[PDB]
Amino acid sequence: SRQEIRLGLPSKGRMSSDTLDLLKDCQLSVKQVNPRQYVAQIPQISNLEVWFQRPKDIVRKLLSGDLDLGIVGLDVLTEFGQGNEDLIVVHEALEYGDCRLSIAIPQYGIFENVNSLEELAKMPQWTEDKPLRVATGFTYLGPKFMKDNGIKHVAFSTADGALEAAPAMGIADAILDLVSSGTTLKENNLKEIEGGTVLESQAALVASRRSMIGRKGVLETTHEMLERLEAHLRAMGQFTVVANMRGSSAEEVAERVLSQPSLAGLQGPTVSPVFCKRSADYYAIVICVPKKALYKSIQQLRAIGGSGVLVSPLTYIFDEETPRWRQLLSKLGL
Amino acid sequence: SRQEIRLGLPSKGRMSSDTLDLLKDCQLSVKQVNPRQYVAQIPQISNLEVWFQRPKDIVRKLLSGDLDLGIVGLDVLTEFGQGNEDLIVVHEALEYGDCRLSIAIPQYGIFENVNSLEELAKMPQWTEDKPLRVATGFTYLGPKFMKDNGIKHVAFSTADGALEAAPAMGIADAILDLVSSGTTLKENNLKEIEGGTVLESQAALVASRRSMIGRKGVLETTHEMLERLEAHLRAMGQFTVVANMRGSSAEEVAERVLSQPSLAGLQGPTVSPVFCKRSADYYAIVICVPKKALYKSIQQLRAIGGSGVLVSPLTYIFDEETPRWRQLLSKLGL
Amino acid sequence: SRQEIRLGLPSKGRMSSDTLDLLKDCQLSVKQVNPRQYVAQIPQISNLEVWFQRPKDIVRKLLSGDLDLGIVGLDVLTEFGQGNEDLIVVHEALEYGDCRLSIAIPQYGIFENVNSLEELAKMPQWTEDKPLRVATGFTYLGPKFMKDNGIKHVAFSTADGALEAAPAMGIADAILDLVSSGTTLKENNLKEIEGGTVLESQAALVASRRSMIGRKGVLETTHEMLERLEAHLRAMGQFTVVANMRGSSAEEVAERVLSQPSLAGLQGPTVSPVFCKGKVSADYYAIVICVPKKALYKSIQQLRAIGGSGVLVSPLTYIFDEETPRWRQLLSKLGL
Amino acid sequence: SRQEIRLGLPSKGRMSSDTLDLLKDCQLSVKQVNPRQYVAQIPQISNLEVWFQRPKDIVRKLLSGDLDLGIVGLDVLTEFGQGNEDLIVVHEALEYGDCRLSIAIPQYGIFENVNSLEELAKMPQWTEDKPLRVATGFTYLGPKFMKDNGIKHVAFSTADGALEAAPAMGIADAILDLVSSGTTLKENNLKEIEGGTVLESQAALVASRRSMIGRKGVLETTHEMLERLEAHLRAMGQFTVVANMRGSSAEEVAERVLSQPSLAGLQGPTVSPVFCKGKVSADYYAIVICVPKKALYKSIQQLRAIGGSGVLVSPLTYIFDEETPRWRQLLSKLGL
Amino acid sequence: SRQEIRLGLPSKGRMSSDTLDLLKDCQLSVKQVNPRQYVAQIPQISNLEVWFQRPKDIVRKLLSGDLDLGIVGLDVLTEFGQGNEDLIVVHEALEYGDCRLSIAIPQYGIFENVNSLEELAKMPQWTEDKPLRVATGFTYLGPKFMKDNGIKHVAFSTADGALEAAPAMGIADAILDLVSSGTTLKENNLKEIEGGTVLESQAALVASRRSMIGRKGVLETTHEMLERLEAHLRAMGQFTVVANMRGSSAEEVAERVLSQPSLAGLQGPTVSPVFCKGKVSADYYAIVICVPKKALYKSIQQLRAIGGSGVLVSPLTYIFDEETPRWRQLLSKLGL
Amino acid sequence: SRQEIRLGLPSKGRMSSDTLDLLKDCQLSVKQVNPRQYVAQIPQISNLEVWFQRPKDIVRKLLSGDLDLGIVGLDVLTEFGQGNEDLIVVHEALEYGDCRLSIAIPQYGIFENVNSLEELAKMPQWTEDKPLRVATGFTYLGPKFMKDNGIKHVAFSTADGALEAAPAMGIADAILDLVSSGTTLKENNLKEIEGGTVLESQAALVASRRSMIGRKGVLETTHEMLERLEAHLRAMGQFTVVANMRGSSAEEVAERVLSQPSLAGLQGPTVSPVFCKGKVSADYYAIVICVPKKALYKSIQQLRAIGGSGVLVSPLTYIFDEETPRWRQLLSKLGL
Ligand SMILES: [Cl-]
Ligand SMILES: [Cl-]
Ligand SMILES: [Cl-]
Ligand SMILES: [Cl-]
Ligand SMILES: [Cl-]
Ligand SMILES: [Cl-]
Repeated sequence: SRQEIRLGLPSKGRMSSDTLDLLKDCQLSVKQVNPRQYVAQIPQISNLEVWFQRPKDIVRKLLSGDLDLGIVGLDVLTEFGQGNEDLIVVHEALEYGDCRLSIAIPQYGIFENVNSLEELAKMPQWTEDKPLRVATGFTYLGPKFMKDNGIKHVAFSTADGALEAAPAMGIADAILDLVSSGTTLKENNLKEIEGGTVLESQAALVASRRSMIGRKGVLETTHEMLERLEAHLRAMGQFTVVANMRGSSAEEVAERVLSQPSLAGLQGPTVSPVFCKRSADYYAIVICVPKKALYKSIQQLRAIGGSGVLVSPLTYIFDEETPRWRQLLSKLGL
Repeated sequence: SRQEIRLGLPSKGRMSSDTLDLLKDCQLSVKQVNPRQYVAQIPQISNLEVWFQRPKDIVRKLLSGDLDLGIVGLDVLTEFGQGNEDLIVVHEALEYGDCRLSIAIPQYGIFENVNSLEELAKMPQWTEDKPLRVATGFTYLGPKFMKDNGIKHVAFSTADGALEAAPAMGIADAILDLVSSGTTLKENNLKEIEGGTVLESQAALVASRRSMIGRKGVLETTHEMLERLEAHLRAMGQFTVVANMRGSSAEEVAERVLSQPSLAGLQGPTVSPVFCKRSADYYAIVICVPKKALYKSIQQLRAIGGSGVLVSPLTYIFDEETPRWRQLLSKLGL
Repeated sequence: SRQEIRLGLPSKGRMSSDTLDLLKDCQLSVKQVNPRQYVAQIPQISNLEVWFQRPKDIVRKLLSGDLDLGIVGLDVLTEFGQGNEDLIVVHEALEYGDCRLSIAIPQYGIFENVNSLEELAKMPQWTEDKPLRVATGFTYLGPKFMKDNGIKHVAFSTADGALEAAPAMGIADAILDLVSSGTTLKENNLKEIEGGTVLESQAALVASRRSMIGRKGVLETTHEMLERLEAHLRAMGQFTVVANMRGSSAEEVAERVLSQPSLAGLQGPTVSPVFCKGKVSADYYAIVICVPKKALYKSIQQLRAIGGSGVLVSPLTYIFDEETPRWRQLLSKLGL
Repeated sequence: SRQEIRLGLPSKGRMSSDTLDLLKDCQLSVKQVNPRQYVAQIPQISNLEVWFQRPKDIVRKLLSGDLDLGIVGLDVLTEFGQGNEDLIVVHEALEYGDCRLSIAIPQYGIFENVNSLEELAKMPQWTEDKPLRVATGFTYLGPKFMKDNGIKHVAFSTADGALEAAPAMGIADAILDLVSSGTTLKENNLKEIEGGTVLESQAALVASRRSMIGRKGVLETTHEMLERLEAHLRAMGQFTVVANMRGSSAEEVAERVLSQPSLAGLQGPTVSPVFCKGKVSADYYAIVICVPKKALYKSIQQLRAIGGSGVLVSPLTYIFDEETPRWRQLLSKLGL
Repeated sequence: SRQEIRLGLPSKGRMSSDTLDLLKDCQLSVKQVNPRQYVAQIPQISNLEVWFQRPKDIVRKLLSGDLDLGIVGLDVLTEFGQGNEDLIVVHEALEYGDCRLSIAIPQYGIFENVNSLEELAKMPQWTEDKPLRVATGFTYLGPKFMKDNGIKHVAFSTADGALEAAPAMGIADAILDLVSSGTTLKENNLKEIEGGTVLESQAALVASRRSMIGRKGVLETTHEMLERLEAHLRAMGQFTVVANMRGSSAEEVAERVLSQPSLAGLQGPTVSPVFCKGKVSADYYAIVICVPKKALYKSIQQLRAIGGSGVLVSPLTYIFDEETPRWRQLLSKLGL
Repeated sequence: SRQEIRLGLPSKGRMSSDTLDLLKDCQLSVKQVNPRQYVAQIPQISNLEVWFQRPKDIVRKLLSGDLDLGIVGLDVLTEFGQGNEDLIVVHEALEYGDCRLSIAIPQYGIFENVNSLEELAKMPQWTEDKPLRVATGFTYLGPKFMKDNGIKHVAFSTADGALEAAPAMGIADAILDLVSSGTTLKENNLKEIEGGTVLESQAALVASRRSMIGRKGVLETTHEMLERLEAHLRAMGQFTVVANMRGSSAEEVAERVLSQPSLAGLQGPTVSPVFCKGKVSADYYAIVICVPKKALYKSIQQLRAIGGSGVLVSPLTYIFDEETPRWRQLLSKLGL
């Protein structure tokens, strides 16, 4: 029917450039013969045509069938997708565009001892006649969230930006809007509440189910992208560690390391001998440790007769088969 | 309920900042006690509350009666206002936001020798079964424009941006979108056509009719706002001129320039005499000429014996009663 | 030793560039042959040599006899000058550098029902044993303000910056610092107090008494600078207005505007005839006045009430008065 | 066989952007439908076609006769024009692109007591065999300059950028190049000398002689262009000044002003009466003259000497003379 | 005389900044005590003086013997060098400064059906009476290119900038100039043609033959520069890969890998056992190859075919080969 | 009293941003919930509370016991700490904030043949009557420096900026100030001299002795901080190198490498066989060592003389020694 595999990418903003940067880091650089046209290509994967588009246009064109793949925030996906079974998240966490969609209410007067959705719902002020008015851009997700949390008496007004104005303006009581830093809303005398968070968004690789099950090339490129993306993301959270351990043999050392359950797993330790002039004073284990627990791991393996540790970076980590690929095939099935 | 008169200003972009620049030039500067909020005041006019909003919501809030006045582009006004007669344009030409909503088609294929709206409506390819597809943001105004120029075989897809893409992407045959500088649509191999323009927009002051009639202070402040805005805008296209004519009296000279009908009128000339000694060589006429016709007016005055001319700037020009104020009272039924 | 008149200008910040802007608007532009040296010149005044320094050092050098004139905030002058009689404020208000030195305390703690400086003095917790701890850069001015307000029980810690966080940090109970934008100290949960303002500051022209009497040309150039500065500052608050009025003579019209006391008190109106054309002459009369910017629209409405038609508003660049009070006041401060 | 009138404008740098700002200020705004082409239009003048070019290409294209008019620095005009009689400076002073082409020599070495052209010319070192080596961009003007002053023993290595290096590098003894700020060559241990500057440049309006005589509308638009530029430029050097004079009559006060010769020379003063009220009398009269900006303060002194009270200074956008002296000079250069 | 070894580096623009970044990436960082001067130095190599010059002055000074080494574009080398045998290209591809000198012609005109240089040479419009006019900065290389392709009906004009104008301006038929991104000449209705590329350029390391042969240190420092540069540039195209193979022995694994000819060319694999968690030991074996970045994914797939499992990719900073063929080729050019 | 551990970090300038960069690279990133406060956290360490402060106030609060740890320059530590023995420098060398406090002297006048501190002392001009006047912000250190080097008659004037002016405006004979780039004082015609440097400075980790001994948590987090920081700083001066050697056996090549004393010491080499091809196996062996960056090329020459060929240089992000010399030094400073 159509020859090329079409990837939609954000066109404007920091979301656009962060996406292009992530792609360059995975050897999926975008190239553009005509810089102020909206068509481009990733040469790494021939037959992959990219189309710069606004996040919701990407969701719209995935549904309408004019795109096969896309990168968008989970906010825009769940709002305009509306739970359509054709939209499949391939990677749910590209580690940018971090924000959450949450409820904000005034600190001020009638809301002062209210720090929970339970306690907000508990108030006597709201029956069907005078309901809890709440301004949002998420005209789909707001209703669904309130129904799903058993609150019947709410009325949503829509605004296309600057929602913080609504409570000061008197046009609503609460709001439902994106937050990432938390700056704006204390400065407009608003506050979040426990269980106010509707979802935590970030950039995601998304695909049409019909596109992937339909054409082998679409399934194959999605697989390549997934692997290249997670290989990059995994590596960004890992170091390779080279520690010098005391011991008579290589295999003796290997055990002591392999005994410690806290000590970081990978595929497994390698151990080669560290020479000196007299022969074989230390043994060099080569493991692969998460950045979060680097110092802990250094401390642990000092207790097990370790000495000099050499931390070096990783570019990529390709696991033989990703849990996400399994999960994706499972999401495709029905 | 509400006590205050409310002016909605654009919150974002060049539109926002140009608006604030204009208001400062007319002694209507906005002052913000809390810069991170959306509330503000214009000190010059007491009881006048400024809410920064998106242009779309300025229109909506004017209709929902949550704003009284607003500054907004005619594109956004006619699109989301939908001709609603509660919305009255007080000033239609604040001289920024200059752009036009017009149709653009490709220039390559079947359109190579199609340079008119009727020329493309004439084409056979478009039928009730497979019609002319046009991508637009202006979901309301497009259909309306096609009807009013007799084009029945048309279908409208929506998009949120990057409409230039759609012909190349093959999701549409033409687009209906804003154009100012005009570069963007050569860069995507598109062209405007004869009579393809739907409207020419710029920033405009508008007012709720229900607010003007039934809320105190609204018609008052609208009058002040209108006179101040116009006084500035008028003065921007004028110079005061002081030219030295040759003659034997003030009234002799006065009659010469007053009998030049091409000469630029103000309310009228003013003569004082220019002194010397060998007493009263030239006579100094002071008129007020449009900037557009300066050098012409200087040549004209040289034909009437004029020598030295001094051009100087004007800050404001207040006519006794503006035609725009008259036209408002006329639109109110008066 | 020295043979040139020296003007100290601020070296750093908005304060520096605001100063340089103001001097350019008054035809006193600073030229600089070596953009990152500290010496410079104002050419419009022969033998005037600029030296860029920190505000603090401008006060020091005025006192030390190394500068003759300086532009400096009143906060800095009073703190580092300490009411020294050699330092005279020539112009107390150049309408930039606006801020105030005021006391701030936490909203949260025991200070919820405390919004007056004597309410703060009233509180029982403080005594010579364990006094009111207060952080400030203004280590001279703080003590003086509270001695002068009869508050004996205070201890002054001294910081050089980031004072808004001393209460959070438990190093002091209140602070004494500058406020201008207003935002910073509500964001650190502090508040201002009634009577807690020590002084209003802004950029000011100061001069050395020793210099004015003792160095040739200083007083002459102080005079010129004062006059140009004030003319510009007065001019920035005025428009020239040309209203067209209805009358059968020049003087008839001149009365109706002069018998309106609400109408602006310039030096006085100028009436001249507006000619017009089958063959007629001289309908309106054009009065020219000099109205404050604040009350423009008011004064337009006033003139329309007495038969006014078209108003043309135009800018003023300088307004030189015959003799400013400030010049007389300076000579009186000098005993001249 | 070209049919439009063609103005060459600098395509690059601050030269380019100052040129466009000047033409905007004179209602000769440049409009460009395709910003990434080099062709453009000035709408105010019908038939006028701008071409953005590098200054030396502007000169080369005026000579080859692909342009009619151009704006370039007198530096590049003189270098590449070479005294060609087809080029005529219509305006030699647009008040931007200010720089001088001059000789710079080392401070440090055998030059410490050499502060003059003749002083360095007289020195015994330089001879037919080993000459005075001079690094320069200006390959035409260097030889011409030093022949015209009489320095036989000189050799001209050419370089096209970064000339201050040449002395320090050893490739030459002196440079000939552009200076403005005077900063750069203190930092490379060099100095200018007396009688060492070849030329003082700024932006200039230049016209082809063949174009003015030969092509329809060139001489006509050169006139318009000159008169609008000159009007703007004159107005930037002037103010209008209105002063209040105590007097009996308006001819009496005029006599007092006109017989002060050092006071400014606008075509002439205007006196109108100032009405005041007592009773509606008309005590003083309002003189309005137009005064050079540099001379504003003296002119106010000079007016207060003649019982002048309060002065209002205000700006001028343009001043058109009846016939600008430059137009008389241009016609003179054309053999009229 | 002169003691020091001199490297010319571009002074201006992006060429300058990219050259300085590359040298920093090779531990050949330039240090500059006086940023306003043109002299500087690289510490890592002793007695090496850096001089910032415009790229054509670099080529000019290499010829005159005032520089020993230089980094410039092959365009400016060939245009100003003119095949001079004193100039030798040591490294012809530093992977920045990429552009191509090519002929461009109109799209519209009569030129729509010519997309080849011989197809425009086939056009019979051009004779000795009225030849093919072509404007260019490259006055030496233009004729020499046209001569060598057999087109004697051409006359060259010279412009120094804004050459895309010359067709629309009417002053020439085609142009010869630099292209990289490709956008600028679409915007002026021009197109390239097949075979019309005169030269593909990039930044190159160049040396004077007289300097290498007859100056102490040059050949030595050239050797070091060449190797440090090429080591960095090679490592930018490579990764190191640590893949886990299923095997019964280390040498069994090594065989399976080396039996793949399509698999990467490291000097060889380094296999080591990977230990496993009751008392189990040593199931996987870890090879380390060194694959090009181009072929990474392919090579992972190739490895997974041979029972490869987890792969770890990590960066290289430098790859020093034993002998660089570029170094051997240099010595060859010195008759050595 | 107070429950958190408190680290002072610079609040303004490059000093502040370079500090936060270093802390980011050592997994000690600062997280600020409220950017417009001066309080912050490092999440990596439990109960650690960052306070942004001016460097002077970090020293002042370390003495007053309101902070436990700080990062400041050694310039600020010795001026404001004044050898106080509660203040202990934990790491003296964070490789940013590089400058030196040193005397500068005019080059022009009586000081032309004065390039030494003793030559300056020796000068007859200075006496108890009229001393050597020297301008400085370092009110404590200047006098102490002069008394330590027996300069008998010296008056010290204070300034808080723009000291380079002080000679030019005749208020001082010399200055004592920070110098980093060294450019600022050629511009203002000053020079440093032999023995001018009072101290060389850079950013340093500093701890309160009472806080280490008395407040538990501190010593533990100091250990952690020191180890992470030095681990980073050491890794910035190393590469890992993987040369491969021709050899018959594995400890044969280990020998030849360990016999070279000039070759890179780490803890020692590792070596594994490199396999390569009817059927051939195990030609050369891959040595892996850890060379300092400054000595990289030297080490590669060295390894080639031992029959080495290919070298693969790669980056290290941290090097953790088992126990650091600076930690031992810290303990011994706690009488331990
Ligand atoms: Cl936020
Ligand atoms: Cl557009
Ligand atoms: Cl503040
Ligand atoms: Cl210069
Ligand atoms: Cl290009
Ligand atoms: Cl410095």
